[PDB]
Amino acid sequence: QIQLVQSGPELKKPGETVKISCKASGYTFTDYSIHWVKQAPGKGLKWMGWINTETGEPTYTDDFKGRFAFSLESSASTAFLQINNLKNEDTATYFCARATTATELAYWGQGTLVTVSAAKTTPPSVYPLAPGSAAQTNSMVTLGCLVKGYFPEPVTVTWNSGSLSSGVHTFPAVLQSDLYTLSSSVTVPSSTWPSETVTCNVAHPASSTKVDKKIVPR
Amino acid sequence: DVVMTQTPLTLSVTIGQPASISCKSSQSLLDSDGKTYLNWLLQRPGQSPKRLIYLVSKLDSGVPDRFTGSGSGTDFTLKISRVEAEDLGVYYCWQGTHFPLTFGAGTKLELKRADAAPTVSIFPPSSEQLTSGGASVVCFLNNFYPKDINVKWKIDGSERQNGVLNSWTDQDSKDSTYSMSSTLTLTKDEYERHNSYTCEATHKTSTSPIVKSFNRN
Repeated sequence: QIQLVQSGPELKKPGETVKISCKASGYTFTDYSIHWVKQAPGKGLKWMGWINTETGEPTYTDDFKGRFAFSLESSASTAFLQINNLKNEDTATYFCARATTATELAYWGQGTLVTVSAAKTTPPSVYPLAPGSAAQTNSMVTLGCLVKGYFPEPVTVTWNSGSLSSGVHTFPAVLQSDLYTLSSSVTVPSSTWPSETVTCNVAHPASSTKVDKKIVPR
Repeated sequence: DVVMTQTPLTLSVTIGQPASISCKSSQSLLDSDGKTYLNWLLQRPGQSPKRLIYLVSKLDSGVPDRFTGSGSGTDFTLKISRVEAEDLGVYYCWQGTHFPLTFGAGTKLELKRADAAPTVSIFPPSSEQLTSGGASVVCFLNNFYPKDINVKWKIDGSERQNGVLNSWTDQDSKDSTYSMSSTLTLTKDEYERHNSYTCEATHKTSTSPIVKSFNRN
């Protein structure tokens, strides 16, 4: 019933501006403050400040002075966060939250991911990872695919069109440059490969590409 | 600012068993108005934070009563009477007594299981990559427990690398293990200036590292 609904994800270039929204419902908007919280990818939570929804007065922690602006459209029960002169380190999920008399951060929006990057849409290179034909083997063998140099996220990696999943590890993407790289491993019985084909399937929706790489001894 | 210290950083728990995590402040959170503004949030993987506890011990409506908050002044504790799968995630405590509002660093709940040594695999650059003038050497360190691990790259016996890209999985939903990928990326030209490429995994399961190598050939 009490809800805060935030606008969708934004991709911006360094030096640009972004404005994100937080629409409230289920209560009287102007009765409770709205707080903003930043979470950098894989990091913790950091309070940015708040806006008084009666007076409209925003207050920022010193970490968020300068380039950050909280605002309201009270007739639409909406709070906004604008970030000016975007920097790489502004890449983060931003949450809005509403106060209660008992706690400043009582009800939370779902977050809005803001990505700051100068990268252009780039499809991945997909490279096979295989043992040599005459390598010593055991009960299981480990194969893989290197998914290198793409933007934006996400890619989707699958093995044998999803038929192999119990032995799969697909690693989270990491920035190698302004581009992402990830890798995926699959372990299967040695009695299974190379006797049957094993193929990694790498979809990158943003570039309209889907690459299949059959794994052959290498 | 008020420093919120959460311990431990990572708590291993067992489904159906109790758990306890500590949050201590650098100064008393007892407000001059009589209230103690100490709060707990849970953030589940891929999710936004959710309020669990406010005013030290008050449960938010709908929050499972397997959660109990306690403490006073500077020392607080969140207890789970019986851990369930849904409880896994990062817990944050935060204080609203002293502006600015500050958070603890979070404590992560993970599942206890038996120790397991990594299974280590090394892969030379593929012919396809070499054709493009690049050379990535990939090392998988798979299905180990507990989560802490160290990888080292050596080239011709010397601690050294170039572009190393490391990635770690979250706890595996199937076997409760962890895995790591480490990629060393050189130009083909540089790759060809050296012979021996080695990935060394150090893990609490052995005093001796797991060493995987190949000689370019």
